[PDB]
Amino acid sequence: FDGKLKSQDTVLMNLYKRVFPKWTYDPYVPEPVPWLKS
Amino acid sequence: DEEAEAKMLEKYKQERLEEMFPDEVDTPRDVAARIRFQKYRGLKSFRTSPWDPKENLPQDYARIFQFQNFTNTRKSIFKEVEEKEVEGAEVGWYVTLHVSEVPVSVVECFRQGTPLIAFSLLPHEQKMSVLNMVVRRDPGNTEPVKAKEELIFHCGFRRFRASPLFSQHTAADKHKLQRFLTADMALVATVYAPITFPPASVLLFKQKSNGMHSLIATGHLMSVDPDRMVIKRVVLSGHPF
Amino acid sequence: ESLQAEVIPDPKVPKGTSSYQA
Amino acid sequence: NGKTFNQVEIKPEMIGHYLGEFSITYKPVKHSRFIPLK
Amino acid sequence: QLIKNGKKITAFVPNDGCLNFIEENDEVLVAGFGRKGHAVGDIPGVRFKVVKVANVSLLALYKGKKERPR
Amino acid sequence: LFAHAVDFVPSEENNLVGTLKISGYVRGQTLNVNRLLHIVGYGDFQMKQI
Repeated sequence: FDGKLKSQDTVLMNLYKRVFPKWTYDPYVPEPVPWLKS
Repeated sequence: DEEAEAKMLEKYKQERLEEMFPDEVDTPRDVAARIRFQKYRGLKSFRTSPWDPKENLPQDYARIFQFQNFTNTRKSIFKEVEEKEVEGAEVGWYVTLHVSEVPVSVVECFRQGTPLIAFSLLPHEQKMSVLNMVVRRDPGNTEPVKAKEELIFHCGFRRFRASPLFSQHTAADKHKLQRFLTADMALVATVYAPITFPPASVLLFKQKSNGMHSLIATGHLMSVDPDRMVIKRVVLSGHPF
Repeated sequence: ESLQAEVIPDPKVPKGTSSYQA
Repeated sequence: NGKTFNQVEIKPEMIGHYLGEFSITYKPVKHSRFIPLK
Repeated sequence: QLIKNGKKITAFVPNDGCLNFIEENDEVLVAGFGRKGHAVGDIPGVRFKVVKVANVSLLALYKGKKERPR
Repeated sequence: LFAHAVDFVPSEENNLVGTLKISGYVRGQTLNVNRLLHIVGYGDFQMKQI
């Protein structure tokens, strides 16, 4: 390291991944019931 | 019944876990770290470290279309629809459309009273690409939504079901992934979806169990590109004894 | 007239020796 | 040898020798110039 | 692009968060930045600030008091 | 366009699919056969005769 570290410290490691969305495309949407209070 | 409630409480606990510790992941006990984290890398900086967009594209990206320049394509199409008058039916004409191959189920919807509309697409709006769209949570709803569950999208005269992918809205080159849609700031949902030219309104609906649609997020379509990249971060831990 | 193509149309070691001394 | 157990078969030619020298405790060691262009 | 004279001006938005409420082809009400024609003491070239978008105010939009039509 | 009067002709009744005739006023721009037609609940199609 660049300097002295305290005994209570905890180092952490940095990793990176390039992620992608899925293909869950569906052109059909079911008809709603009329909206009301929850 | 109860297994959906247990999965929903697991969603709530994941919200508590991912918010205090941002992206911290424990070391796998049995699986070797070089195998589980094989397709991973580390960067010195988070804002200026370069990344190749063409690197490691899966088989799904071979099924969608690409634009050499989306800005020039949008300007070219919008110019020829305002200037050139194509020889067809003019505005105000009472015309009738003979459409080729539709199911009969379209007809019984009209006989029930549901309104039926249609609109002619622009060129290159039937093809598949990756949509980027900005959303903001409705204050009236409080149920959290996860990253990759099914949601109903109303995006520019079109309704479809797909699972989004939430990333932070930042002016940087690469955007950190957001697991849950936080209800204070704008996020970007990336969807494999047909091409829709901006500007177009975006509405998001969560299908309730009793057929109800609850409005979740609202916004507009940001851009149409797959070159936008989402980065998931992992924190490991070690003790300096 | 455009078509409905939303998808791309194109498809020598002894027996008792350990690995250390090997 | 400190790491693993070496299985040695005692031939009659190893009478005066010890047992430690048939399990070696160390491994052997095994160990592009500038030309100016301008 | 201003309506009554057709001139182009470059206007400032209060932060990057307030840009979420503006889309192209929107009607915005624009005021001056504050020094009667001279620019910002920080950023040159911009002389005007945006007050309202789609006939609702940016202060009420950013503070969650109102929602804008599109 | 908005559908004012809708009537159907089936190509095959067992196939449940046929030509649909929808009549309404053109609203936005010049409507042409060379682009697809999208019905909001049923996806993209092609017109053949106007």
